[PDB]
Amino acid sequence: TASIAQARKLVEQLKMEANIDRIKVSKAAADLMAYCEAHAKEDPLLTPVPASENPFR
Amino acid sequence: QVQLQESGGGLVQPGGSLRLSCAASGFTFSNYKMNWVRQAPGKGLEWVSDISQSGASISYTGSVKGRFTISRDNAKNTLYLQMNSLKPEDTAVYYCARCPAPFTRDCFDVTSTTYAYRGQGTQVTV
Amino acid sequence: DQRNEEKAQREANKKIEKQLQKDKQVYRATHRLLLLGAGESGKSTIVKQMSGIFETKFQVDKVNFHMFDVGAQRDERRKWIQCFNDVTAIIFVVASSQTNRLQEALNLFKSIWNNRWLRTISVILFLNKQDLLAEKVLAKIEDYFPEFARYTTPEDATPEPGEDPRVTRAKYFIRDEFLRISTASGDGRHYCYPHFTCSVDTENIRRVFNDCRDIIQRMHLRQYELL
Amino acid sequence: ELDQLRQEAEQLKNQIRDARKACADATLSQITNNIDPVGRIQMRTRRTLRGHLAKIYAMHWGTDSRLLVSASQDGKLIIWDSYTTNKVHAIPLRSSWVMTCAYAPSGNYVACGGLDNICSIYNLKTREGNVRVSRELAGHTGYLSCCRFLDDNQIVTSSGDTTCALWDIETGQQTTTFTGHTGDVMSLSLAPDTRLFVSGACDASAKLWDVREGMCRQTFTGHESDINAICFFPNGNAFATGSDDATCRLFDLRADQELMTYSHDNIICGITSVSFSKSGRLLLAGYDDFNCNVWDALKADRAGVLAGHDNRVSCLGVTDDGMAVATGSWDSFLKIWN
Amino acid sequence: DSTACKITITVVLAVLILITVAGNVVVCLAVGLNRRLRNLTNCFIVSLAITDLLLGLLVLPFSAIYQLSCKWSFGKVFCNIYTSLDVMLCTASILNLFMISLDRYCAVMDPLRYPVLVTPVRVAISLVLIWVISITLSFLSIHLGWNSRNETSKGNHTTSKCKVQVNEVYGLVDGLVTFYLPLLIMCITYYRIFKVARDQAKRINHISSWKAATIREHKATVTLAAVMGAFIICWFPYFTAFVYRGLRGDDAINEVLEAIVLWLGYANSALNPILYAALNRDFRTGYQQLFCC
Ligand SMILES: CC(C)CCC[C@@H](C)[C@H]1CC[C@H]2[C@@H]3CC=C4C[C@@H](O)CC[C@]4(C)[C@H]3CC[C@]12C
Ligand SMILES: Cc1nc(N)sc1CCN
Repeated sequence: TASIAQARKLVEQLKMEANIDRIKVSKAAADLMAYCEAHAKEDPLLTPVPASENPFR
Repeated sequence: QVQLQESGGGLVQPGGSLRLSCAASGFTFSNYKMNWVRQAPGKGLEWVSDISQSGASISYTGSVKGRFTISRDNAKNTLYLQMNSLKPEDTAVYYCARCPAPFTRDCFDVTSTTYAYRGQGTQVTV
Repeated sequence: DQRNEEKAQREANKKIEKQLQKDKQVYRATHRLLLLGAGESGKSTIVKQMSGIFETKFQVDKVNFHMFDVGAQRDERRKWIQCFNDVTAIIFVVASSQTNRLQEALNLFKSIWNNRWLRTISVILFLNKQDLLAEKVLAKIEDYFPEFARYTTPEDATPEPGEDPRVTRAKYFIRDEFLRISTASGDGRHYCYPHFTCSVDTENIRRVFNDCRDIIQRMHLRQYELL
Repeated sequence: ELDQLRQEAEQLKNQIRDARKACADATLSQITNNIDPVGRIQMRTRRTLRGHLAKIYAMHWGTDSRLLVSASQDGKLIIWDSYTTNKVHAIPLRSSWVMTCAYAPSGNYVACGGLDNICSIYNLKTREGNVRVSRELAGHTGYLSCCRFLDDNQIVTSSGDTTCALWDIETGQQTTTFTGHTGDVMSLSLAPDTRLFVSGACDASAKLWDVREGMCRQTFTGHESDINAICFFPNGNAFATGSDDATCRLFDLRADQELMTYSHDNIICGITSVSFSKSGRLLLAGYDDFNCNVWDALKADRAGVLAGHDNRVSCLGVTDDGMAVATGSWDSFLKIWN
Repeated sequence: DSTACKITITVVLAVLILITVAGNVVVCLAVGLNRRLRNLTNCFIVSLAITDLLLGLLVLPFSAIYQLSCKWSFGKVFCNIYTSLDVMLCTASILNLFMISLDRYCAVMDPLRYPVLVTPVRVAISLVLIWVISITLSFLSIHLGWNSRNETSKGNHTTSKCKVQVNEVYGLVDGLVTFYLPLLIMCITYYRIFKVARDQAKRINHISSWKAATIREHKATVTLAAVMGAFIICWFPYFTAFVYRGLRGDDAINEVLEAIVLWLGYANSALNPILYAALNRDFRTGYQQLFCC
């Protein structure tokens, strides 16, 4: 009855995961885009850094 | 999500035919080499046959050669197995399995105990 | 004051480089071998005559060999085995003695042969427990390999003077079934070195030594366009 | 009872799929149509680090953005000072089959492991200058995979036995076991708040785990084959995962859905490593074609390519300050790109 | 037709010089651009390319002009330097070929010891010995008058002739040390390598039964012949004439033969970039990467 024992945990996991307060994907996309735009100036790999500030010049 | 579903089976007579079907969902079908693998009650899993990506290379086991026919339809997204001239030793649970890597010729973990890229199988009792 | 930190860092780097040079020579002086097969095959008997992973070290004519026996690893070996793309050879032990174990061994060999990260390594193939196949055939191949019904012993076979032909043709049928996979690909980058052996023997080390010699010699001859 | 449980599981899966469909009002590719592209991104190899004799399997940056630890199949860890290219430490290992390595956030300890199913923790702050094993963790039944320090006293490991573990380094005991994967667990990623982590497996799936409770909080799917690499978006609200499908996927934790797919018609090889830039706008992915492509997270367009390794690119890493990207390969060299 | 002959010979000499320089520069570029080739195994090939390159730049451009002009207008103090550079570079090239042959012998005969036998320090020692011998023969002997025949030589009226002087001892010692004994050793070495290669080819072709022979022995013999035929055809007649005239005297050899043998010796520097680098599949991979880059 091992498959029954494992299915008894699978059903419980699926029931637990069903109860998630999911949000709309547009809101998450807007949040990620807002984060990316806010910190864009702080990314040396997106905004090149002059040699006088680049330690790997 | 990768999910395979088998169809066919039931109680059959020795010397008859049976068509097993395998339907795929969640991936591109025409990129993976496909397998049919049986498991007898009281024994472990054993590999029966395979068909390649484009359907050119078809290989069998010697105990099933000349009595089984494995085919695939990439347009209709399905895998067929024709079982004519059966034997009473062929009562087993049949699985349609997918090799894990696309665009390759090697398949490692098809005939294993805990593999997640195949369906639940179907009972064929002679 | 940073000049002293730079000098100390340079000194530490120099010490590390000296130790690394010694380790590089030691590493380049050693040949690593992978041992596959941990089922009905008498792998442990071969190991005895020669924890995730076990290591065995031996020396033949002052040449150091380092053989790695797979320990507590699951049946899924697709990701694990990629760790062994730099060994000089893979030692594959198949018992020639209830499922179709020989077909499973052939499928595993075919998988290893055609893997992207393994299709440059030669395979030393040991066909073990020849005496159990000898006993069985003299008192089941045709029920798993029907083509064996039409197999005949070849012209370059070298059977023992006391060997029943019914054992010779079966052993050479199995060997040819492995060679039928080994010969279909590789473009000369790798070759199979089949051997027949009993569970207990003393020539296994010498045979592995000679197979490594042939593998490296063939690699060098390929490099110079002499082969 | 098995048939009833199977039917209940199918009903729950259908309910979850419907709940996920309910939130699919728009795509990221539609929202980001009004966002300017990053343009052409170019990088140059700034440093090349040599000294390993075999494949480099793992690499991890320090928290000071100057030290690196790398592990090779010679049986050695090397701790480098990236600003000078000098080696700071060389640690011989008990076994040469090392698949992972980790640098403590405090800089005091280094962890490693692999095919011996044992995670070894070395103390770098040694009074004698001799680096010694401070502990060995030996509770797994399969080859050890990515391991990450939670602090000086806790480490999270994953292995081929399908489980993950939270270990207390002080006693050498497992304090939590995370089960629920069916295949080998390939990579871990810790949240920036170190309260959650995400684990990808050879089930073509990933799980968001709660460190303190030991429960699986979320299951994400959508890949066709094994997941080889996973990382967190800088703010902790998303994952990026790579698989053997030659595709990468960005997932959102709150919507419980796949958010974006990064793929190309001419890429049919698998992905070995994934990382994000400091701002999260650039996604870097190493491929088996011996090359690493840079992607635009928001617009899913290829931005730049890092070329130079002559063998499979095993590891990729970005500094906490975001100044440089380090890449490792099977050719025994590390490269530090601008 | 003397002017047509002059123009054609000028073109031929320029083509030979260009081929030598281009080939050796290509080899050096292949090694420099793809650091995957930087190996102990490839150091002798790199050294051979550089030596030949120097011949393209330092010696051949003057040999061609002296043969065309028929007069050494450069001077006497330069004439001693030009003769020395030629001897040094030719000896270095020949001994580099000898060491490549020995390295391949070590690689093939005992593949399980090769990583130990050819440790880098021994390669450095071998190269230093090669250059010591070359410098001893080319500069020490020339400036000390060791190759001069006697004090009875009056010489030419002016400096117009600039040809290496050969005493009886120099011809027998230069021939044996630099060409003939290395030639014998190389012939024995490559004969043994040929035997091993053909045995391996026979085994590989015989193990296959239902599959047609995947390896051609004739092609292997052809590769070895191209490797040796080039060496012997290029260098044997020049040293034969050199040794003959050392004993009998310079008045015995004709000038056309003296020119033909000299340029046959020089031409070997235009084949080394092909025989050793173009036939090594690692360098063919490098020569796909080079254009790919
Ligand atoms: C690969 C080898 C064959 C290339 C070298 C070609 C050789 C044979 C060429 C290169 C320079 C040539 C010499 C150039 C100068 C002259 C002077 C002329 O009055 C007689 C022929 C002679 C002596 C030429 C014979 C052929 C020659 C020696
Ligand atoms: C006279 C002599 N002896 C050598 N070993 S080289 C050389 C000159 C070759 N043109």
